[PDB]
Amino acid sequence: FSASVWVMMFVMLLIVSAIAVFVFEYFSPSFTIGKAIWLLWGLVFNNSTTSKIMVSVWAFFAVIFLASYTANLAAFM
Amino acid sequence: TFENMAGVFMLVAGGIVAGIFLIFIEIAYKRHKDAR
Repeated sequence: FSASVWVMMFVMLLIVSAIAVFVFEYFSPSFTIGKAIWLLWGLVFNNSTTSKIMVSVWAFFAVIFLASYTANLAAFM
Repeated sequence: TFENMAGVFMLVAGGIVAGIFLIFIEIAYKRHKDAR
């Protein structure tokens, strides 16, 4: 139904989350270890200062991925 | 899988990374100007 290769997107998500955490840590000049992961996983999915707003542009990719996933799940049956 | 959804993802990924690279320096310069 989705991720036919099963090895590309599932590691792309991990690496993009890792680089997001890295840049969030680099933006120090709230908690990088705990809050960044929670906000990343609560922003892409419905279930759940200045630096967060400027990096909130990832919501475009989030909504695109959600729409693609739901369309694939509805059209592959 | 194929080029279709790889490209449709890489276009927006490049856009997002370029925006991240530009906005960081832009806001850094804005903060430096504000706190000159």
